[PDB]
Amino acid sequence: SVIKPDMKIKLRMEGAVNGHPFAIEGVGLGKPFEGKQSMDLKVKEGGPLPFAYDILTTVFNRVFAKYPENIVDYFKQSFPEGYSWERSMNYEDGGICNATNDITLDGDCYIYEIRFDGVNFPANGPVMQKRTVKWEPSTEKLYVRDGVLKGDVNTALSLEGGGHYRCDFKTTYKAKKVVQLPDYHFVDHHIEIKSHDKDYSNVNLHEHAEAHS
Repeated sequence: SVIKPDMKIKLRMEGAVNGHPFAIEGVGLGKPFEGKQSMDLKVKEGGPLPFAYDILTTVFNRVFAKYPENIVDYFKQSFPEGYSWERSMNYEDGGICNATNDITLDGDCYIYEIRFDGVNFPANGPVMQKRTVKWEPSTEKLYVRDGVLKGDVNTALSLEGGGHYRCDFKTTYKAKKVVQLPDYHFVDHHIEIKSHDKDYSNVNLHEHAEAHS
């Protein structure tokens, strides 16, 4: 173990959605063994954001996830040197977002470098009209294909009058160090925005996650 029970987070995301650039910075902390984390986020450029903040939240580290005895923890074992991931997020109306995160460690602080690019969100859909309410709880499936750890999530956002908006994620995780193939498993997620100001310039975000099979 290189991993304390309390650990800090620092991050920067640069990105664009339908060609509008922005940048967000964040600081948080979590409990990697409990699978819990919370963070405060600040829009530094491009604010106030003209799209639903929820498209960002799953992009703002599977180190924060209660793994039992039973299963190889690929993420705790990647450190100190860390790991990166890539994700495409395909929404049901054709909106597509690509993101990457590079995760290093300095002391007890995880450092994230994030890029986030979304296109083809329609002007009258729920993202550009800010009609999303929250992501539902979800289950990620992790498995190995040709020597790389993958994770699929088929989930949906809840919409303001009732209704859901589907999104399928495909993530590829890449340790920078030979670590174990884990065996096929799941992680359950619950992400929530606990508070925010009026225009989402300031946001407080929480996640809790546990692995199982």
